Amino acid sequence: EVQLQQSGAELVKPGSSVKISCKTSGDSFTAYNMNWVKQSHGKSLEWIGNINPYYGSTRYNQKFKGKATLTVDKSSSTAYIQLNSLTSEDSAVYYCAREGNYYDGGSVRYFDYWGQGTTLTVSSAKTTAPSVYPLAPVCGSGSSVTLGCLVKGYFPEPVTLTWNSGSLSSGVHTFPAVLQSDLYTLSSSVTVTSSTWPSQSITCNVAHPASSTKVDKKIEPR
Amino acid sequence: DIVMTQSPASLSASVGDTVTITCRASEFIYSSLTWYQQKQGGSPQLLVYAATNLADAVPSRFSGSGSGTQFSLKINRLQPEDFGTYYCQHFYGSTWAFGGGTKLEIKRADAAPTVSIFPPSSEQLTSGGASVVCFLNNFYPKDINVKWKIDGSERQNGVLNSWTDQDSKDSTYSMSSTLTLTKDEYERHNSYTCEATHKTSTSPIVKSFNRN
Amino acid sequence: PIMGSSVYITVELAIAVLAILGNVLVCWAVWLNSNLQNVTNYFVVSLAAADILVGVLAIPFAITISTGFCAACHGCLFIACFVLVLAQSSIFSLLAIAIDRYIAIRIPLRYNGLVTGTRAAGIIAICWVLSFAIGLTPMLGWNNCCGEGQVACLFEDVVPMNYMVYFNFFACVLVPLLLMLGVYLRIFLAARRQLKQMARSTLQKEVHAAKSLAIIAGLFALCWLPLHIINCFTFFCPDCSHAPLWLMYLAIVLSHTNSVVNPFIYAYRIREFRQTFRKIIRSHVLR
Ligand SMILES: CCn1c(=O)c2c(nc(/C=C/c3ccc(OC)c(OC)c3)n2C)n(CC)c1=O
Ligand SMILES: [Cl-]
Ligand SMILES: [K+]
Repeated sequence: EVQLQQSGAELVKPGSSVKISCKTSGDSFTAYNMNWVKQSHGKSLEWIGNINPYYGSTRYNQKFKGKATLTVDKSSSTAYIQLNSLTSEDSAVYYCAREGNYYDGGSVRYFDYWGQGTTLTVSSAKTTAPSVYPLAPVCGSGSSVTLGCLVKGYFPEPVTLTWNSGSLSSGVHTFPAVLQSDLYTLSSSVTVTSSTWPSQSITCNVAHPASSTKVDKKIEPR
Repeated sequence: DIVMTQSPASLSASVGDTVTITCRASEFIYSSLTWYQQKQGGSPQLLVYAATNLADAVPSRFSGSGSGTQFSLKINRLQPEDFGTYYCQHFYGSTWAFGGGTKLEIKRADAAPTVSIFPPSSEQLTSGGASVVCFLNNFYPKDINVKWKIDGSERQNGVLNSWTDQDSKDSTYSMSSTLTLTKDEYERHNSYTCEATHKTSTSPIVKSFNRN
Repeated sequence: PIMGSSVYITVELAIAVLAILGNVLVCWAVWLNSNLQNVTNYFVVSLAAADILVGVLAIPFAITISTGFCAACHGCLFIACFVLVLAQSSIFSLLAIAIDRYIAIRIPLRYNGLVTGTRAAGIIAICWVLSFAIGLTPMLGWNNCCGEGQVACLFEDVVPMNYMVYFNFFACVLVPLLLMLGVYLRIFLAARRQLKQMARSTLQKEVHAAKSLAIIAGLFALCWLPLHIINCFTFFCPDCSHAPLWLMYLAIVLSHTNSVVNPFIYAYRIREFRQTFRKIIRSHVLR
């Protein structure tokens, strides 16, 4: 079992470049081709290219010719990929994967072992802290009442949004970040029996580790 | 470059029932096609290679089949673990591609959404922003559509949406819609309404407020 | 002799045409399907390439030689001796496969570094040259020399028997054939041991394929051995009744048979070929 260990998440300006690592181990690195694969938009999977680590010869997909550059350091058993003129279209997860190969009359070919993958995030946005707005229901019958939190305009991801310091857990839906312009927005809802509120305090706890900030807004009746 | 066509994009199913997924090649690729499984936040796992060959440690309930242009993966007896996204990929010639993929999901009884509307925080008004928010929670199936309305007049402009995946507890979905206008402009109109159309209810479920 | 002669003359041309069609279909399948363009298979072509020319040339040659036609000795030997150069470039290919399969399965991790396109092509070219050297050395001067400038051509009279047994059989056929055996035996027995305790699935699959290419080698020997073993008795034992002409004709043909089976085995055993054979018959002949 080949063991593929990639480099960690990158965050780079448009126009910049970036070189992701893949350290192979506990097998012949030079015995088989090391491929790269881009998972974009959470589902789409493209083939970027591969390198024969022995000869250091490369075959690229046309799409990624003139973006991706497959290098290899043989001593360390490490495959690289460098991405140039980075634009926001480049922001995706990139995987190194080893291409098994044998003869049954034809050349059989399969990606058997994959790296943990690597997050590239390209933005010209500056590290920015969230405005945290409380959402209380309209002034003026439900058996259970629903309250909200809006985390508007932060960079980069992620945040951590918990209710009453994590203690309130049931009834909570916390939604994926969506880009608002070049910054991010996120929302969370929580439902509880009618008599729990405004009877008992309920607070929205948001941590933005990128700006070392922390904000607690108590949902108060309008 | 050869195009793969995977179908269905989505499919829902209960534990212990049989399912099949299709992969069409835009050219004859003989038996040169691999299937992979991806669970939430994991890498692809090789599932089947050489069209019909089980990778080691893949359960025997999995099996692929086909040749030339049409290949299907059949999962015999669904287990909790089998839910996830599945991809096909060709390995014919010098330049390869994947399928769109197939999100296998849990099937459960239709549920109508719990729609909840929120006016803009005084906090936000204070800072010259106005965001009105609508939570559509605990609904099946995932297909839903949301109109915003100001004084009855529809607004398409500056509305941002977000989606959860199947709740681990009740296998339902949820959705958030945030209408954002300049505070100045929020002040002009006085009625804000969130109009959600789902399968469970023939007329759209409506929620609204007035600035009183 | 109008009847007995005739069954031969047909069974030969029957085989001659099978060999052209069966092995053109191999050579086509490789030209077509990328999955087939691999080192192991360039040698399976060099083999098809040869078994083709048995049908086009060697069998016609074997039939005009059959009669005892008149020719000058040197322009005669070529007809007699052209089957020999093809037999040779068969064994070179059959062996090149067996070693390709040794490397791939015994030393998987170095196969990439070791075996390549360019090298295979060169090996093939070299062998064809030797094949010509070895095939028609009797043309070179190790030969046995109606009309006053001509000679009645019968194989056993213009080609010397000591060349046939020592330099063709012992040296150039029996040796490569044996050490072919040595090579496959090591692959299969190594794998038997290696499978029992331990990619397990992958070894089985690349082995299964070898057993297929090994069976080819198997049949080559079965097809040629009878005839060679006769050439031994005919020579080493001159105090023996020379093998009769019906048994002679049998093993002459039995040999020609080998140029036909190769494609049928590829079809009956190896999916990637069967599928490419099917698709050619479906798309190009049936349409
Ligand atoms: C190289 C492999 N090989 C052979 O080794 C070979 C042979 N034909 C004969 C023999 C032909 C032959 C022998 C005795 C005869 O009459 C006494 C005879 O007359 C028809 C032909 N031999 C030994 N042929 C056919 C071209 C052959 O290919
Ligand atoms: Cl060894
Ligand atoms: K495997």
